Amino acid sequence: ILTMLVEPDAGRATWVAASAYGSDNTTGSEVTGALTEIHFSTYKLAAKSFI
Amino acid sequence: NQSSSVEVSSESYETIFSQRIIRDLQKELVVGALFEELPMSSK
Amino acid sequence: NQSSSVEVSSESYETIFSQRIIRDLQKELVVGALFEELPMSSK
Repeated sequence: ILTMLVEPDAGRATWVAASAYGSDNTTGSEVTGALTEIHFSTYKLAAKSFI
Repeated sequence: NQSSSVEVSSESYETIFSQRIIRDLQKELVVGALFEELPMSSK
Repeated sequence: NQSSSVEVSSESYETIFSQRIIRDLQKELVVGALFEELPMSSK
């Protein structure tokens, strides 16, 4: 088997109001993301003959 | 495998864990940078 | 880990696999090679 990594989707920030500038909302929100993986395999094909 | 006389403990000892990272097709952005910029220095 | 903002795909990428094989204690052999050998060249 072979495994590779797949990058997640896109994020989005937040528009803050000028009112909330003093508080901790000025930072905005948290953008998160978890990776993923895929796998590959093989099958067997064969043939024979006699002389 | 689990076919011949000797085996392997688990599938993780049958895999190559590559660090290659790939990404699908992303939506293009057109409105981000089509209008000219107006610099500012105050409210 | 599943604690920060970004996470890994699975525990396969949080793990190190070692090619080291270790064995427990095995019973000692005594009678196998304590008698003299009588070679033969017939039935």
